[PDB]
Amino acid sequence: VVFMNASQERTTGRQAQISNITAAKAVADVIRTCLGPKAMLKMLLDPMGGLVLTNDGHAILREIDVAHPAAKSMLELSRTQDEEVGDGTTTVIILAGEILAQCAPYLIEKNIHPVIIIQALKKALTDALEVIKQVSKPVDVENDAAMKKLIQASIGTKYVIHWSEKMCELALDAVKTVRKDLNFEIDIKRYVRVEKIPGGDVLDSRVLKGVLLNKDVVHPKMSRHIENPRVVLLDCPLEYKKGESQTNIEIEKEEDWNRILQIEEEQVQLMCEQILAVRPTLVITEKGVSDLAQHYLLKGGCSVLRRVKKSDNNRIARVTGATIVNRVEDLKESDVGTNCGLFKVEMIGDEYFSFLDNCGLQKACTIMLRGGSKDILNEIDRNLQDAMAVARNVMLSPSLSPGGGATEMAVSVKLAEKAKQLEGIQQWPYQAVADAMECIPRTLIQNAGGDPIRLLSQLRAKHAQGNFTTGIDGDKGKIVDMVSYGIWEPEVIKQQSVKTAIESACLLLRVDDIVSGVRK
Amino acid sequence: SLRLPQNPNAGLFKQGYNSYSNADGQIIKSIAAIRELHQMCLTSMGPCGRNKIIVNHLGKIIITNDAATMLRELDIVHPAVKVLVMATEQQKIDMGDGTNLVMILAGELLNVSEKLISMGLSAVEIIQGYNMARKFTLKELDEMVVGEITDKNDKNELLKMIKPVISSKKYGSEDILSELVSEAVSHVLPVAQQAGEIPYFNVDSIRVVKIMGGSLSNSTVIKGMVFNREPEGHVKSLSEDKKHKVAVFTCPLDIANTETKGTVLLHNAQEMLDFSKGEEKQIDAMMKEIADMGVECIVAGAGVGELALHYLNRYGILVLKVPSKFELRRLCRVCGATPLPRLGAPTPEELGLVETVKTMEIGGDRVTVFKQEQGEISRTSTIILRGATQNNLDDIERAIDDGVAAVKGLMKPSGGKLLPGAGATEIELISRITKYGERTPGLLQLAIKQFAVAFEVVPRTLAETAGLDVNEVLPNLYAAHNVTEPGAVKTDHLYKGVDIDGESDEGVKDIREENIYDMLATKKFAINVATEAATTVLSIDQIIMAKK
Amino acid sequence: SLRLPQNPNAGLFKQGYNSYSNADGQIIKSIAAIRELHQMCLTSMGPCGRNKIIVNHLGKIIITNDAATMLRELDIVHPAVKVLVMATEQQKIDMGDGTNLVM
Amino acid sequence: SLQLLNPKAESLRRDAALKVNVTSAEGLQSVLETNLGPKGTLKMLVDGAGNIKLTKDGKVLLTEMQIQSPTAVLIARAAAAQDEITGDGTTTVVCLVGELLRQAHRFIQEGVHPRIITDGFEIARKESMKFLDEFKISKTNLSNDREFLLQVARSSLLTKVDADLTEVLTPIVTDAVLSVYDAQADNLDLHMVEIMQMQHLSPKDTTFIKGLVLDHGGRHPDMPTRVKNAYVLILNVSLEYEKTEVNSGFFYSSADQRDKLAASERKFVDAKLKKIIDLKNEVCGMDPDKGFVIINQKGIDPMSLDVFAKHNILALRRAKRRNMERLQLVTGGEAQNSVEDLSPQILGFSGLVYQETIGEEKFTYVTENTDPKSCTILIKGSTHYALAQTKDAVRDGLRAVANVLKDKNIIPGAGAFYIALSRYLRSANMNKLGAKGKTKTGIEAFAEALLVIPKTLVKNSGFDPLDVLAMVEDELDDAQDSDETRYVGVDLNIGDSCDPTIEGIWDSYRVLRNAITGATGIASNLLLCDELLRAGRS
Amino acid sequence: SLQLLNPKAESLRRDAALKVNVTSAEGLQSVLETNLGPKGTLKMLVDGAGNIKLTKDGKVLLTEMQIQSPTAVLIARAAAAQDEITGDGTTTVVCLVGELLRQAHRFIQEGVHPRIITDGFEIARKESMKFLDEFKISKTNLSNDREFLLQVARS
Amino acid sequence: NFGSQTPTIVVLKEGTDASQGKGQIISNINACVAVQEALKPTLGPLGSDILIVTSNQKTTISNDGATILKLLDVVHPAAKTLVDISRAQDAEVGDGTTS
Amino acid sequence: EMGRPFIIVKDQGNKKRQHGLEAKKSHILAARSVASIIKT
Repeated sequence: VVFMNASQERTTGRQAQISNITAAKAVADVIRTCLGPKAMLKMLLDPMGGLVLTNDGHAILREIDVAHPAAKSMLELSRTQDEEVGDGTTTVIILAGEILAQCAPYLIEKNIHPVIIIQALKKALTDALEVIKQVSKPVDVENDAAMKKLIQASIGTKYVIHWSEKMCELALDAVKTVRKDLNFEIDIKRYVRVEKIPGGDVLDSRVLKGVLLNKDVVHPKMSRHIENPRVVLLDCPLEYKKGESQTNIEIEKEEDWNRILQIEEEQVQLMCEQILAVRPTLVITEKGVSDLAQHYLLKGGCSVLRRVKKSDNNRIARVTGATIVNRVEDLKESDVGTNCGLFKVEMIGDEYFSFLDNCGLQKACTIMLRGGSKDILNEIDRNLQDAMAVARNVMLSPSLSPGGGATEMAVSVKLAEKAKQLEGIQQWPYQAVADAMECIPRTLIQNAGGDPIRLLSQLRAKHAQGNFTTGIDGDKGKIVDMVSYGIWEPEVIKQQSVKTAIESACLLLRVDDIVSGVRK
Repeated sequence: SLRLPQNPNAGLFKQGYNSYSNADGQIIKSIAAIRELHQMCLTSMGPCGRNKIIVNHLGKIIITNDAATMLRELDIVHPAVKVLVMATEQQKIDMGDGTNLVMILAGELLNVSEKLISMGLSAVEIIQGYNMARKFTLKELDEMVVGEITDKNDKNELLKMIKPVISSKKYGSEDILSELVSEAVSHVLPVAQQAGEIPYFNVDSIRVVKIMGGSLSNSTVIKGMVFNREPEGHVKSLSEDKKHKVAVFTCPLDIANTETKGTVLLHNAQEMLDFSKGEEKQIDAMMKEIADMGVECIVAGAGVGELALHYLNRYGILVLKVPSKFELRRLCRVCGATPLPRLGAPTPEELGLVETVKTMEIGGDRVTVFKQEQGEISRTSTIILRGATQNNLDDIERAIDDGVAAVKGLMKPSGGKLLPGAGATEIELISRITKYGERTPGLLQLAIKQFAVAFEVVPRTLAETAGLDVNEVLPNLYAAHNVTEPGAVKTDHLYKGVDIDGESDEGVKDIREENIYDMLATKKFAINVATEAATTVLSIDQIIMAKK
Repeated sequence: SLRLPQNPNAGLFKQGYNSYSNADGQIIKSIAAIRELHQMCLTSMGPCGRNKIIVNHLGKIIITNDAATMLRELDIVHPAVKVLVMATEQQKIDMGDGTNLVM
Repeated sequence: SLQLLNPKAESLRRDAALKVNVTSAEGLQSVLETNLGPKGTLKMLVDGAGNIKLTKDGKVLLTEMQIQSPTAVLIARAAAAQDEITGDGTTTVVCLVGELLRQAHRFIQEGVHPRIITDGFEIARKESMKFLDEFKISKTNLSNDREFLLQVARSSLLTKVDADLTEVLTPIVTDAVLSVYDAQADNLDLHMVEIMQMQHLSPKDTTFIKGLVLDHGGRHPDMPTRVKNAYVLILNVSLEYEKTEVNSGFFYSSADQRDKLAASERKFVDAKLKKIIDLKNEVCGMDPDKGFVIINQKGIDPMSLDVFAKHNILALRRAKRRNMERLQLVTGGEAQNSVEDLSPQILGFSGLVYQETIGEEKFTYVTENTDPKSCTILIKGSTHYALAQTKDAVRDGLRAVANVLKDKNIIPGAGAFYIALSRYLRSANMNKLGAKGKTKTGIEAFAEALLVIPKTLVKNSGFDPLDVLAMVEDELDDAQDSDETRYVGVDLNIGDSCDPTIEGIWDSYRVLRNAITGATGIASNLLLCDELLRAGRS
Repeated sequence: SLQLLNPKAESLRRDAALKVNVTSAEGLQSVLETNLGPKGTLKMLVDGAGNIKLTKDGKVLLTEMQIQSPTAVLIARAAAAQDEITGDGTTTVVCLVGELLRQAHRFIQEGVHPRIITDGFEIARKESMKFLDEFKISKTNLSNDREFLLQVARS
Repeated sequence: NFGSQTPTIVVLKEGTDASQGKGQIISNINACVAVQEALKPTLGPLGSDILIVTSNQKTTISNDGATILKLLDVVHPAAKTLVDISRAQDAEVGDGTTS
Repeated sequence: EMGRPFIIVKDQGNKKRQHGLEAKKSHILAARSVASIIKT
C-alpha cells in the first residue's frame, strides 16, 4: 500500500523550523565577505566550464545549485532586486538572512506563533518606510556633476573604482541618450547596447551612438567609409524567394526551362531597381544575400550587410531614424535613414567592426568596452549595468537617501523607542527588526578590519543626537558622517531591500513541514 | 574548470582527519549541535518532566528523565557534546543531585553566546565574562540561604529534603515515596547525640531490591538485607526466639585442600578402609565447636560440599550462599560480625545478633528476611520496591539513590542550607547579576548581563512543561522582584516561584508552606560544572576529528 | 611517509598528459629507443638486405625492404619516430630513391 | 556552511583558495618560462591522433592542452586575448601573472590585506605608462628603409627557429608588407597575404613572391600552363547548376524531344559562355602570347572545359572567399558576378602566369605586376610540423612589423624596459600615494616582480641571472651622473649587458602595453578572490 | 630512468622534489601557527576509539595524528625529540624549519645552489652561539629568590 | 580545512530513529491496541484461543495474556510494558493477566 | 503507517496470521485430508 508515495515520513514542528532558518542563514554567510569596498571575490564553476568571478550577490546565488528546498527561495530574492532595480542584491540576503537568524529564538524559546510575529513584521515594515522617507533628501536631477557622485556608490565596491572617473562619463551619457519624455523617462536596458571586445585598454573608451556590427561587407568593392550614409532596413532576403506552396512546374517546350532561370534573374534585378528608387548608400538585412543581387547594387553604391541580429535592427531604426519595411515596393524617402554620419569600418584582426554616429525621441547607444581579458571584460559589462541602474531611480524620483550604514542604523534607533511603548505580546517580535538592521553596518566593519564592538557602541549614541547622516567608513572605519565623503543612494534601493526581506521572512516562518518525492 | 584542485597539499594527514575551526560558522554549528540534545532534556525537567526511552545495542531499555543516565547509552559523535555529556556524569557521582540543571544550564550558556560571538566578542573576553559573573554568583547563594536542618534525624525535617528531590523523579504520590526513603535513613544514622562524635554516612548502605508485581502502596522498609535464595537442607521460621547467634565465613565450608596437586595417597588396604570414615570425622569435629557456641546460621562465601552440609542439618543450622564480595561485605555490617577464614570455633565477641530469619513468597520466589527489630539496631537497611513494570523499577531505584545522596549533603558541610525551590534560586540571581553588570565598566558587561539571561530557562521550562504560556506567566513573576525591598524589613517576596498547572497566575503563595526547597551544596557544583562545560566549548577555536 | 605528496602540478593539465624533458629523460635515452627500428632498416639495406613481413590490422601483408613503405603501415606510438618516418616519406614522394639511406 | 545547501558542493575559503592561485599560476609559469627567449625550449604537442606540433608560442600550447585547474584558465584566456590583437606576448603575460602573485603572496603572510596590495598595482602601473611615453623613441617610416625593418623582424624570428632559418625568413617577413601602404588612410591589413602549406624543397629554401599564388591547377591538358599576357576575369557565378530552386521536371511526349530537352539545358550554359568568348577577341584578334584566364569562386562544369580548351583559356574553380578581394589588389581588376556586363577596363593584368606540378596536385602562380596592392608568402616544409612551425613564426612576425607602421614609436627590447621600471618604482616620494604604508606595500611587490623577464632569459641560456643583472645596475648608476642616456640590454651569448638599439632588438608598443595592463587585472582578481566554489546540477 | 629498474615506482626530483619540502612544511607550520603564543588556539583530538585529547602541545598533535608526507616525518621526529630532553620547543622547531625552507626557497628559484645556501646557515648559527654568551644573564642560586622561580614558571 | 569535503557533523550516530514531530506518542498507543486486538477475543468463558508457532516450530495454544506475550518476541519499546504487567499479574495472583 | 516502520514482534513478515471464517475452513480441510487417508 505505502499510502502516500511521496515522503510518507514527515518532519514537522520545531525540526522543520530549524532546517528553514539554518539553511537561510548559510545563504547569507557566504556573501558576508562580499559586502563593502574591501569585499573579496567569489569564483563559480558551472557544469559547462565557464568561470564567473564576481562579488555581485545575484550572480553568485543563481549559479549555485542548492539542494535545500526552502533555501532556494533565498536564491530568487536577488532576482527580484536585480530585475526591478539591479543594485543592492547583496544587502537583501544579508538583511533577510539576519531576520530569520534573529527571529529563531522565539518559536523555540518564547513560543510565539508565527502569524503573531508576521503582524509585527508588517507593522515594523510600515514604520521602516517612514524612517527611510524622513532621512531622504531631494536633489537636482538635471545636475551632471551631482549624478556622477551617485553612480560612484555602487562603483566603490566594484573593482572598476580605479576607472570610476572614466566609468561615470560612460554611464552618464548612456542613460541620457536612451531616455525620452512621455512614465517620465521610461528608460529600458534593452535600448542600451554593451558590446564586449577582447583586448585593448580600459582607460581608453568612448560612448558610441549607433549599432556596432561584427559582420563584414558582402563585396570587396563596397565602400567602407561614407560621408553621408543612408540606412534602409529590409527584413526580406535578397535571395530569390521560393513559394511555400511547393509549386511544381511541368516543362514541355525547350524554351521553358531557359526562361525560368531568366525570370529569376529579372526579379532580382527588379527588386534592386525598387531599392535604387530612393538611392540608399547603405543596405542592412537580417537574412542572407544572393550573389546575383550584389552586382546590381554595385552601380548604385549600395553597401549590403547580411545576417544581422533581429534585435539589432530595432536599434538601428532608433539611431538612423529609418522605418523597417519588408517589401521593396513600399520603400519611400521617408523610410530611409537620415541624420546618420561617420560610417567607417575599422580593420581589426579578430573581426570587422562598423561604426555609426547620429547627428521619435527614443535613441540608442553602443558602449565599446576594451578589457585585458575576456573574463575581466565580462566583469566590466556587469559593473556597467549596475552603474547605469543607479541613475535610473535618480531620474524616476528626486528622493535621495544616505547609505553606507547610516540608513540601516537610522531605522534601528527609531524602532527602539517605539518598542518600549508597545507593552504587549508583539513587543518581542517588534524588536527583531531593530537588531536585524544592524547586520549591514556590522559587516562593513568586519570586512574593514576594525572592531565592531566599540564602533557600533558609539555609533548608536551618535544617532540619538538628532543626526541621521552618521555612517561607517569602509577604509578607515571612522564614525565621520557620510555627507563629507558623499555616499548617497536612491531611496528605491533602500525600499526594495527592506520590503523584500520582510516578505521573504514571513514565507519561511510559515513552513511547518518539508516533504519530497512528488515528481509532478 | 571541470574539477576542483580539491584542497592541494592535503596529503599531510590521513583522509579520515578533518579540521573544523571557529571560523566558517562551525562554532555556531557546535552550538546548534547542542540544541539537538538540549531540547531532549528540556521536556524531562521538573516534576512534570517527561521520561525518555533509549534502546542500546543489546536490547536493554532504560526509561528515565535523568540527563546523566540518558547520555550513558547514547552514542555521541560531535566532540564538544561529549564535554556536555561527561559534565553531567560528574554531577551525578559527586553530589548525586542537580543532574538536569547542569545539562540545561551549560546548554543555555552556549545559546546566549551565539549572539555574543555575532557582536564581535572574542573568545577570551567571553570566558572572562562568565568567570567574573560566576564568582559573584557563588557569593550571592550564601546570602540568600534560609533555614537549616539543625538536628540530624527528624520525622518532619526529612520531608523537607528527600521529598522535594524525589518529586521530580517519578512524581506519582508524594507521601508514599517519601516515607519509604526517610525510614531507611534513620536506621543507618549512628545518632549518639551529645557525645561529640563525627557523623558518618554511606550512600551505598541503602539498597533497593526490585521485585515485580504488587503495587507501590504495598512496599515497606526492611531493616535487614533481602536476597533471593533457596535454603538447602530445611526452612525454619525460628519461632523459638531468644534471638540467635550468627557467624559469617568468607571461605567455603569443606575439607582444606592443598593448593598444589591434591591427591589421595593409599599405600595399603588398611589406610583405604579408614579413608571413608576419616573425612566424616573431620567435618564433625569442626562443626561441633560451632554448634556448641549456639550458632544457628552460617554465612558462606563460596560453594559448600555436600559432606559439610550434612552435619549442619543435624544441629539445625541454616546455610547461606553469598557470591562475589560486596554482597557478603554488607551482611556483617547488619549483625556486627567480623569474618575469619578458618573453620574453627568463632570468637564469641565476633558473633552477630539476628532475632528472626523468615522465608516467604513475595514476587513468586523464596526470599530470606534479615530484618532487624527495635533493639540491637542494624545498619545498611534495604527497601522492598514493588511495581508492575520492570522499567519503572529501574528509575525509582535511581530516584531513591538521589534521596540517599541528599543525606550525604547533610554531613560534610556545616548544615543543610536550604534554598528557595520552584526555580526561585535562579530567578533572584538575575536581578543581582544585572546590577553587577552595571557596576563593572568596560566591554565585559555584555557577557555578564547575558549570563543572567541564561538563568531564565528554569522558569520557562517549568512553565512550558506545565502546559502554561511562558509569555503570560513569566513577566507576571517579575512583578514581585521589580518592587525591590520596602522601607521595612521581613520581606517574604523571595519565596515566589513557578507553579505547575492548577490555576496558574503565579500561585502557591510563598513556597515556605509548600516545604519544597533546594540544596545549597548542590547548586554550588551545579553552576561550576555547567560553566566550565560551556567555557571549554568556547575556549576551543579549532576541532579535529579522526576517521569521520 | 607512506604516501607521496603527488606534487602540486598533478592537478595542472591532466593525468593523461606525459612529460619528457631535459634531465627528466630523453637525452640519448629515447635515442636508444629508435635503435630497435634502426636495426630493422640495417638488415634491409643493400642487395643482401632482408625483407620484413608486416601484417596490418586489415590483414594485408606487404613484404618489402623499403623503409618508407614499412614505416607507413606500422602504427608507432613513439612520436619522435614519426619525425624519421615522415622524413622517409618525403624521399619516396619527391625523389623516390634513397629511402633506406635517410633512415 | 556550504554543505547544508548542497551535499556535493565543495569550497575553499580564505588561505585555502589563496594557496591555489599562487601554486597553479606558479606551476603553469614553470612550464612556459622555459620557452621565453631565443634559447628557449621547444615543446612537442602530441594528441591522441598522433599529430606532432613544434612551437615555442604559448597560444598553441594552451589551446591544444586543456587546463583542469580553474586558476590557470584565467591566464590561458588572458594570453589568448593577448595574441588576438597584438599577435605576440603569450609567454610574457603568463610569466608576469604568476610572478605578481608570488611577490604579493609573501606580503600576505606578513599580515598585509590584499585590498591595499591591489592599490599598489594600479598606482605603479599608471606611472609605468607615463614612463612608457618617455622611454619610447619615435621613428620616421616615410623613408621605408630596409635595414630598420630587418632588425625588428629578425628579433621576432629569433624566438622561433635557429639563426640559419631566421636569416632566410627575415627578408620574407620584411617583404610581407612592401607595396601595401597608405599615407592618409592609415588602414593596414595583414589578411591580404596568403599562407600556403605545401611540402617542397626544404623549409630553408622558401622564397617570397610578389604576386598571388593559388592552389588550383589547370583542369584541362590543352590549357596553357605558361601565359605571358593574361586578363583575369573574376566570375562569382557557377557555370554548372547544382540544383533548381523551384522543383521542376521534363515531360517529353516522343523520344525525339529527349535530345531536345537535353539541348534545352545547353542554351543557358552557352548563354553565359557566349559573352566570355567575345570578351577575349574584343581586345585584339589573332594575337599570340596574350592569353585569357578565369578564376571562379564556385564550381565549373567539366563539360564546359573543352569550350575554353579550344581558345586556350585557363580556368580555376572552388576559390576561397578571401581570394576575391585579393584579385582586385594583385591583378588590378574588378570583381564581377555575372557575365551580363563586360569590358577591357574591368579585366586585370599579369606579366607572368605559370603553373607547377607538385605531387598529385598543381598550383597556380601569378606574378610580375605593375602596381600590385597585395602579395603572398609561400611556406614550404620537409614534414607536417614544418608547415605549422613556420606558419606560427610568420603570423607572430606579421603583427610585429605592423605595429611599426601603426605606431611610429619603437621600444627597445632585450628586457631593457623591464629593468628601467625597477629603479623608477622604488621611491614614488609624495607624487602618488593615497595612504601611509598601505600603498607602498603593493608598489614594492609590483616593482620586484617586473625583474622576472630579464632573469628568465638568462636561465634559459644556462647562466646566472643574478650576476648578469648585477652589472646592469652598476652601469645605470654611472650613466645618470655622466649626462649620457644609455639603454642597457641583456646579452645571452657572453653573459653580459648590451644595447638593444645597437644589437638590433626591439619590442612592439601594443605588446608591452597590453601585457602590463593585462597581467595586472588577472593577478589582482586572484588576490581579491578568497573562495573557490563549485556547484551545479550534473 | 626508474621505470626501467622497477615495474611500478613513484619518484619526484629537482623542481618536483623542491616543492615537496617547501609545501609540506608549510601546511604543517600552518597547523601550529595558531598554536604558538598564550593567546593561541586550542585544539581537541578525537580518534575512532572515542578517546579525547585536549591540549595546546604540538607534540600530542604529531603523535596522535598520522602524517603521510615523509617531509613532516623528519620534522615530527625533530619536534618530538626537542620536548624529550628540554621539555619545550616542539612548536618552535616546526616554525623554524618550515619558515627557513620558504625563506631559502625564493633564492633557489633565482638559480642559487642549495649547498652554498645551507653553508650560510652554519655561519649564521655559530654567531648566535657567540652572541648567546653576551645575551644570557647570570643568576646566582645562593640568593634563593622565590620570586625569580615564580616568573619563570608562569612562562 | 584538511579537505575540500568538510563533512557536516551529525549529533547522533547513523541508524538512529527520529522523534517529536506529531504522532510519536500516538505510535506507542497503536502498538498497544494492536496487541490488545489479539487478547480481546480470549476474554470470557466463551472466548477463543490463539495458536502461536515460534521459530523453533513449537506448537503452543494459549489464551493467557502472560503466556501469549512470552511466546512472541516484542522488539517495540512501549509494547513491552504490556508484557511486564502480564508477567507481574501471573506471578502473584496468577489470574486476570488478560484483563 | 505515518512513514515509520511498525514492528510489534520479531520476524514480522515471516509469521502469518489467520482469523475469521478462513481460519476455521483451513482447520476443517486439514482434518479432511487426514481423514480420507485413514478412512481407506
